[PDB]
Amino acid sequence: GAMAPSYRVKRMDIAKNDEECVVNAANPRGLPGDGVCKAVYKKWPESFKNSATPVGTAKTVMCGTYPVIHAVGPNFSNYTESEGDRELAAAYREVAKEVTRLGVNSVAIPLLSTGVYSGGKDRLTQSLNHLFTAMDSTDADVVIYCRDKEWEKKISEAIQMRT
Ligand SMILES: [Cl-]
Ligand SMILES: [Cl-]
Ligand SMILES: [Cl-]
Repeated sequence: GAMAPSYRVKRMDIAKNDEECVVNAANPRGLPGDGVCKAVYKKWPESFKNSATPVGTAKTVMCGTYPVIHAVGPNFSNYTESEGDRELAAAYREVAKEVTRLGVNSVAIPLLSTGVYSGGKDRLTQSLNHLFTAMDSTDADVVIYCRDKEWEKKISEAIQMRT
């Protein structure tokens, strides 16, 4: 574990992370996709060998020795608010199991279901609170990656509210 497990947020491309493993905002089919998924495919294409996995699950594939945890959040265009909420919480619980099994001291994570899978809603608080529910019992340093300036501020405030 990290000596004093922490949460941090950075506004930059998760493909440039400084952590021991990365979480992909994957699609269920292991396709290159859009947004964060396409950035992950450009940096770690080898990790998309047999990465297909269902909604609400995570599947780890190595790129060399570097673990890529493909986490499949629900697309709120297709799911009801109720069933999507359940599957989004489930994907983060599976990320926490994978981070624990790998023995890493740090992980780079994007907010699942906040981009092309948001169904055109602002899901920062919903997605971040399910991230915390899963990751709070882990001892990895967690570094959340975002791209919007206002979201960086809101994520940073939310981390500070609990310290
Ligand atoms: Cl960047
Ligand atoms: Cl998304
Ligand atoms: Cl963002």
